[PDB]
Amino acid sequence: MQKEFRTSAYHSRFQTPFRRRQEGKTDYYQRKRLVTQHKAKYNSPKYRLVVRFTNKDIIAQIVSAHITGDVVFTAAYAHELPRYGIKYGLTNWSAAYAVGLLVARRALQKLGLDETYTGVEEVEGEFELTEAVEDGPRPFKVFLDIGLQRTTTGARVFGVLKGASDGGLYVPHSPNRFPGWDIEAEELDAELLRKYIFGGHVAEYMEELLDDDEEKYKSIFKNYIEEEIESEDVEEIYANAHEAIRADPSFKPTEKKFTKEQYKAESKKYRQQKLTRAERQAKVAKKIAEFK
Amino acid sequence: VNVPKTRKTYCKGKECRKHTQHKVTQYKAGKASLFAQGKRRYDRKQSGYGGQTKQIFHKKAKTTKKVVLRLECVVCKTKAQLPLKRCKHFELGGDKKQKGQAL
Amino acid sequence: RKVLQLLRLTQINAGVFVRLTKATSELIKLAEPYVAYGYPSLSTIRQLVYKRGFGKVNKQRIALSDNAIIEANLGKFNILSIEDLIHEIYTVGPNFKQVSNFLWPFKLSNPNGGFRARKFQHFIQGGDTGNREQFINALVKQMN
Amino acid sequence: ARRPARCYRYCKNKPYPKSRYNRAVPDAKIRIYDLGRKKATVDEFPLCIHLVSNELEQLSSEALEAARICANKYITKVSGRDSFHLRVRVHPFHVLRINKMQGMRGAWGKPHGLAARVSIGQIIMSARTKDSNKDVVIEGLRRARYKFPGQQKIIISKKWGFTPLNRDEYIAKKTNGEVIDDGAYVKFLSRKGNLEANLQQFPNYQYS
Amino acid sequence: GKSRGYRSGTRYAFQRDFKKHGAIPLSTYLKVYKVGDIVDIKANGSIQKGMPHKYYHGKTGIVYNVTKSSVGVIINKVVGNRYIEKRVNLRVEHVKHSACRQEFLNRVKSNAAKKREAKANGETVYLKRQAAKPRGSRIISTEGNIPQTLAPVAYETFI
RNA sequence: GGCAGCUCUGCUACCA
RNA sequence: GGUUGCGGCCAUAUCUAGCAGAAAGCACCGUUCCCCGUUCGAUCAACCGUAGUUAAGCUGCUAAGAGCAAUACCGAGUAGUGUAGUGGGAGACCAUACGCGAAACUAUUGUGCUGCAAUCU
RNA sequence: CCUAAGGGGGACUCAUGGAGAACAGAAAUCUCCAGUAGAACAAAAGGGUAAAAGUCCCCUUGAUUUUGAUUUUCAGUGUGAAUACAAACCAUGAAAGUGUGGCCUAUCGAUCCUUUAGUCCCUCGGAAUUUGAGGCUAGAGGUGCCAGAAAAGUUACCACAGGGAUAACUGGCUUGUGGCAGUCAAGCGUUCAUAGCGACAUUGCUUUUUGAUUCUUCGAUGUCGGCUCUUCCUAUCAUACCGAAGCAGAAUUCGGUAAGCGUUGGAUUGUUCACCCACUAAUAGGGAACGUGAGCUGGGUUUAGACCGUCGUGAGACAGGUUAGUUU
RNA sequence: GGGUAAACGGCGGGAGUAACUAUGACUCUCUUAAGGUAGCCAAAUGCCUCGUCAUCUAAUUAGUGACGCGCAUGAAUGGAU
RNA sequence: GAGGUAAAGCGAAUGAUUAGAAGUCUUGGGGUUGAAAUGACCUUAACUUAUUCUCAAACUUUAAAUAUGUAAGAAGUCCUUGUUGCUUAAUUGAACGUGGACAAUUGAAUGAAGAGCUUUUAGUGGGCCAUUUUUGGUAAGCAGAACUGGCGAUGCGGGAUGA
Ligand SMILES: [Mg+2]
Ligand SMILES: [Mg+2]
Ligand SMILES: [Mg+2]
Ligand SMILES: [Mg+2]
Ligand SMILES: [Mg+2]
Ligand SMILES: [Mg+2]
Ligand SMILES: [Mg+2]
Ligand SMILES: [Mg+2]
Ligand SMILES: [Mg+2]
Ligand SMILES: [Mg+2]
Ligand SMILES: [Mg+2]
Ligand SMILES: [Mg+2]
Ligand SMILES: [Mg+2]
Ligand SMILES: [Mg+2]
Ligand SMILES: [Mg+2]
Ligand SMILES: [Mg+2]
Ligand SMILES: [Mg+2]
Ligand SMILES: [Mg+2]
Ligand SMILES: [Mg+2]
Ligand SMILES: [Mg+2]
Ligand SMILES: [Mg+2]
Ligand SMILES: [Mg+2]
Ligand SMILES: [Mg+2]
Ligand SMILES: [Mg+2]
Ligand SMILES: [Mg+2]
Ligand SMILES: [Mg+2]
Ligand SMILES: [Mg+2]
Ligand SMILES: [Mg+2]
Ligand SMILES: [Mg+2]
Ligand SMILES: [Mg+2]
Ligand SMILES: [Mg+2]
Ligand SMILES: [Mg+2]
Ligand SMILES: [Mg+2]
Ligand SMILES: [Mg+2]
Ligand SMILES: [Mg+2]
Ligand SMILES: [Mg+2]
Ligand SMILES: [Mg+2]
Ligand SMILES: [Mg+2]
Ligand SMILES: [Mg+2]
Ligand SMILES: [Mg+2]
Ligand SMILES: [Mg+2]
Ligand SMILES: [Mg+2]
Ligand SMILES: [Mg+2]
Ligand SMILES: [Mg+2]
Ligand SMILES: [Mg+2]
Ligand SMILES: [Mg+2]
Ligand SMILES: [Mg+2]
Ligand SMILES: [Mg+2]
Ligand SMILES: [Mg+2]
Ligand SMILES: [Mg+2]
Ligand SMILES: [Mg+2]
Ligand SMILES: [Mg+2]
Ligand SMILES: [Mg+2]
Ligand SMILES: [Mg+2]
Ligand SMILES: [Mg+2]
Ligand SMILES: [Mg+2]
Ligand SMILES: [Mg+2]
Ligand SMILES: [Mg+2]
Ligand SMILES: [Mg+2]
Ligand SMILES: [Mg+2]
Ligand SMILES: [Mg+2]
Ligand SMILES: [Mg+2]
Ligand SMILES: [Mg+2]
Ligand SMILES: [Mg+2]
Ligand SMILES: [Mg+2]
Ligand SMILES: [Mg+2]
Ligand SMILES: [Mg+2]
Ligand SMILES: [Mg+2]
Ligand SMILES: [Mg+2]
Ligand SMILES: [Zn+2]
Repeated sequence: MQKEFRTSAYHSRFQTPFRRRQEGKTDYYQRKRLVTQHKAKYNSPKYRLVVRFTNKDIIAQIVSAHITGDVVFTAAYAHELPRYGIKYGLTNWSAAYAVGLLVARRALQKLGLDETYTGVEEVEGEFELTEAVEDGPRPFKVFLDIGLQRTTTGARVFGVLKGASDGGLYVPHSPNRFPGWDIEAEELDAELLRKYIFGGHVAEYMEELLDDDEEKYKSIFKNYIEEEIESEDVEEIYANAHEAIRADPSFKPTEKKFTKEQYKAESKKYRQQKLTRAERQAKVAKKIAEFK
Repeated sequence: VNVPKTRKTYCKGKECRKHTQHKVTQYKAGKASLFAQGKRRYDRKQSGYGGQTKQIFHKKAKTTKKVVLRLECVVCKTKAQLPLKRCKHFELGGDKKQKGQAL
Repeated sequence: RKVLQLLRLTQINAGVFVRLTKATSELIKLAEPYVAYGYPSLSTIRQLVYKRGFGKVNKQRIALSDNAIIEANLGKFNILSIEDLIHEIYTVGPNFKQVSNFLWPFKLSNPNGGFRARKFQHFIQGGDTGNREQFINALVKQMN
Repeated sequence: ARRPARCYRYCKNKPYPKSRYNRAVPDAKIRIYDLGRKKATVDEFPLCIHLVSNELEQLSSEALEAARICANKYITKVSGRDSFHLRVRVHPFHVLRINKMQGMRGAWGKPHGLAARVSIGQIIMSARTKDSNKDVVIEGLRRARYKFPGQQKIIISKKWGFTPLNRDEYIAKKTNGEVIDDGAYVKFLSRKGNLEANLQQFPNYQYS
Repeated sequence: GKSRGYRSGTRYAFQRDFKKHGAIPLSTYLKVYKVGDIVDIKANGSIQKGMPHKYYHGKTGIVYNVTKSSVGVIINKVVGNRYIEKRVNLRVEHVKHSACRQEFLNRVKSNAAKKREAKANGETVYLKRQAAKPRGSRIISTEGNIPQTLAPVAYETFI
């Protein structure tokens, strides 16, 4: 009764979007605004703080864009945190802060701006931008790229923002998206932000749940229970880690149990291979014959 | 055309040199003085015999006028002038549009 | 018109030597409805240079009546004789440009015996223009 | 009313069709383009005869109608209405203009009629029939030629009916099961696409 | 009534390519233009700011100014009996490096490399380009290739 | 554009 | 080689219908104290990685698949066209000479490649 | 036209179709699926746009200030419009960024004068104060014939400089239209296409119609018709000789060679044309500068007098009627 | 605000309707300052138009007598004699 | 590099358009079933599917020929390192440089009564014609454009005669 829609003319004239737009991964509007550089700053690149959250990981990368593809400057992942003393909640807001601090310190180590631009060594939750030192190199400027992730006051991407800013990177930002921002009274409650930086919300959930629903507390906070970690010693886990993160921010790759060639040989066994032209021609001939 | 009765634009006054709050008013042309030199000259030329000595415009074509906004700074009382495009209807501080309603 | 000027063919019955490349062939294709050309033999070149050979000396048309005239203008190109010049034209030599530009454009007469009944159509179609390729020698014998 | 056709014989103007830009255009005199037994199958009428244009020219819709009527009348009178399928192969889509219906000021004309712009070698009328009915159909077209201006040739086609295949390639594709009926026309087998659907639609396909 | 507006007659010139509408690929924004670069001008219809006039669509010129999002290009336009230097401000979406530079700049390098080696070998090399010359003599073998005789074919009708 | 009466009629005025 | 994050070119990458997927990753998945957003914790926010699953996403493979891409003793040196003649023809138009030269069609082949970083039976 | 329909940010996806849900139905609202845009974007049309440029929400005034450069039209003058920056000051956003009105291509205006804003500065010249006036910089009030006078008719009482750059004759090109002639052959013709005709189509000729054009003539080629007279054409009305018939005779019709020879008298009308009466063998059609005014005539048209009707306030108009009007 | 036309001047349209038809005495409807009265007429005023009828002639776009929805007759812009 | 005209295309988008065939009517009627069941049947007309004939100055995926922009060096290329208040996280760049190297094949052809520059002033500002492209018109020794060449402004041989 109605016209069939998926005609050959519909497919012929269809203009497929960009490959990474059809995957639903790149916002090219925002990417154009982020990447494009002042044409009179000829080959000087703009550096992006790419912050991406998976279900299990926090990925923070410092990226500059080029014609052949983006180039990573440094990268810090959340699964590196166990090396620094944070083993659970690798996607906290506080894990986001730790990852931001780690990537900031690692980048500054790579550049050589460690002793200059230390950052906020005593985290009190106050809004602050890395100010340049007179008669010295300017701080490493980095712009936050939150991708498709929505901008909400209290979001975890701004945890990486605050960590990287406190780590010594100059990242332009405002404090009205941090947890503890009063929108009615336009000031930042730095006490609540400091609470969030050192896992205060998680510790308060542990304390509040333990005396109300112990069975749910046993399932949600299992790892803490078998690690004998109570609420009162949650903060130190982050507070020490920060210090440890500042002590040795260098990247240590995981020692690989197998070589590249062994990985490739193992994976190649489970990969179907395209039929040769002769194989599918023989298949067609057989299907014709069995049709008589 | 509807223009709000207040506006924050740059103030050229030496005291301000910045965006301050302004009051918007429609400019109204002043009364032609009898002692303006061009008026004094015209009256002398018109006196005596000879008839009409200067030309009188007749072939009107415009049906509108350019509205001029008088912006007075609330801080230093310095005025500024802004011409708008040709509009047949102009109100100052009318009722703002309400989108999402029925007839 | 510009192409004929760049070939130094600015009058009727004016002749010039051109070294065939892609550039000069594409030049000659534009002037084809107005010229007759072909492949000249050695004796035709010799007769042209001997009877109607003139040199460009200080922008003046000077008869090639003595080898000193040729030497004074082409000795830096190793041309010392009228036969050196003829050889340099015939076997297109490394200094063909200078030797052929030194030669003032040949001013031929009308053919003794006339043209065909109608000149201004291609030689293939029974006219006179275009490439006739070995019959340029008979035409030059008529006109030189 | 109508000027002599000599006033509109040549393709002097660009094509001027009906569009959103000229709307008050009359209708063409020809409305029927298929005559005779238009529902006959392809195998019934193997012989095709064309009336071919030897002119770059304009033919009015009136001339198309007159020639169509003449050919149809003659062939149905001599051989019967179901012995042929006549098709007119040119549609009048070009609008002629008339000026008088001052002087040369504002002289853009009004729609006056319709004409088909035909080229050299363009087929004007096609008639599929049986072989034994050749001399009749030819004589049907030879009369229709009188209604047209310019030169037209009556050409006996090398092909089977209105198909694009020669009378020998059609027989080869027919005995090989590559041709099926589609009413008055046929569908040919394709070696591309879904193999199962291709096999189902052409059961008698002797694959090689 | 004649109409001679700014974008008159640009119906097809300023159209996007078929199945190429929409967002600009970002290599356009990553290219670097320096004063003295030769650039082609081709208006992109989807960016209306910094758009060239239709005269400069398809023209090639020299970059003389570099700004935040644009380059200044020098064009020579014929106005009567001379050329006039035109200075057009173009956003980089309407600009592309001319590919004639990269070919000639390579011939400069190749000439320099060939010249230095010839000096090392104490010989000479000729660097001037040459037009295609008439081909030399050659011998055509007929083993397996005996000449086949063709004739003009008779006239047939194929309808 | 001024007056004045009943959104407006009448009178008076006219250098871009 | 697989996978993820960020990409370049932007269908050889898309679309339809099936099938398979070790390891890790990704994903679905669980919860509502907290920041936050909703008619609706569905989306968005946060928390746990704990209770579960490769079912879907994703990836690969299959199809005389649709589309797309490339190629060519495919069509076709055809259509068109620059230049020429005191060529033909009443004309409409056409042929010839020196050059340039398609599109459709037909057939065949293919069905993402790749940069940086991290990670993995 | 728009305080948003300008600016920034965010979220969402449109037209439409299919399958479902009380009243509810082709159209109310809800749900899912499909949906390359088939929607929308103030207004013409074209281009442009899909995690947007579209829809909705939040905040705003960059539709701000200073003065240069550039593009289009172009003389590379002005005006309009637009572009990229510099120096400020701001809006928005987490930010990169974006914003100097409207997604782009139209939407507008000199000198003189007036008025307002700014600087509160310069001048009023014998020296001052305060009013007043005049300057400097930027807007506005307007010229639409839009590079921009201040402007109603009539002349049939007319004038001048010119114009064949230009109309009212002939002539020339053309031949739509007018006229005339073919080809085909569906039908008519008791039957029967073609004795005589002949639709739908189609090819021509002519310059005896009227147009189209504006080449010649405006230091003038005397513009209607008739009378008079000569000649020419043939597409032949009569007369000579013939062929054909739906030719018995008589009459008539179709056709050929044929322009040798003729083709009239009147009523009405200025008429060309027309229309009657009548005779006749017949009362054919045309051309010759629409033959022919130093051949005539002068009824018409078309100077100046005058009347009427309609029109106009009027002077006056009428291609409407009427009467009188120097023919070298 | 009033008067004044022997001041300048002006003086209407659309449908239905009578024991055949035609016409419309009559009625309805829009509307003006008033809606052309008495008269007169294809008249020096009527386009259509060489109006129609009669007479005059053999024959009359002429003449005369009638008729009158009169393009556009009409009363001291004087009407009819 | 740019282009969207000629051509081509329409079982490719838009618009126009001829003919059947096979399906669905459940969201078309007539008739015949039905005692009444909207639940079949014959029909036309609708749509749907795969086809079919023909088209577009103000349609288009494709797409010429001719014409058109730029480049083919010494004011170039390479090496090293000077200046700045611009720019960079920077010791990064941007622009302009010092010093050194590459010599007539110094970087395609052909030509060049030489190149460059300035001042000042005349006449003109009715045009017309031919080939080809082209618009209006039935057409015109008609009206209007494009490119070139001519006449005007030009005689001479030919077209008898003729811008
Ligand atoms: Mg965003
Ligand atoms: Mg006085
Ligand atoms: Mg006076
Ligand atoms: Mg006085
Ligand atoms: Mg002799
Ligand atoms: Mg001769
Ligand atoms: Mg035309
Ligand atoms: Mg006129
Ligand atoms: Mg294009
Ligand atoms: Mg804009
Ligand atoms: Mg807005
Ligand atoms: Mg908008
Ligand atoms: Mg947005
Ligand atoms: Mg300018
Ligand atoms: Mg300008
Ligand atoms: Mg303008
Ligand atoms: Mg900012
Ligand atoms: Mg700005
Ligand atoms: Mg003043
Ligand atoms: Mg003084
Ligand atoms: Mg004084
Ligand atoms: Mg003004
Ligand atoms: Mg004015
Ligand atoms: Mg003017
Ligand atoms: Mg003007
Ligand atoms: Mg006067
Ligand atoms: Mg008059
Ligand atoms: Mg003239
Ligand atoms: Mg005629
Ligand atoms: Mg005629
Ligand atoms: Mg006729
Ligand atoms: Mg019969
Ligand atoms: Mg004339
Ligand atoms: Mg005259
Ligand atoms: Mg005379
Ligand atoms: Mg005279
Ligand atoms: Mg005769
Ligand atoms: Mg006879
Ligand atoms: Mg005689
Ligand atoms: Mg008389
Ligand atoms: Mg005549
Ligand atoms: Mg006469
Ligand atoms: Mg005379
Ligand atoms: Mg006389
Ligand atoms: Mg008279
Ligand atoms: Mg008179
Ligand atoms: Mg009056
Ligand atoms: Mg008298
Ligand atoms: Mg009366
Ligand atoms: Mg009367
Ligand atoms: Mg009378
Ligand atoms: Mg009488
Ligand atoms: Mg009478
Ligand atoms: Mg009477
Ligand atoms: Mg009256
Ligand atoms: Mg009275
Ligand atoms: Mg009267
Ligand atoms: Mg096109
Ligand atoms: Mg075009
Ligand atoms: Mg075409
Ligand atoms: Mg095509
Ligand atoms: Mg189509
Ligand atoms: Mg002068
Ligand atoms: Mg002048
Ligand atoms: Mg002229
Ligand atoms: Mg002259
Ligand atoms: Mg000459
Ligand atoms: Mg002569
Ligand atoms: Mg002759
Ligand atoms: Zn102020």
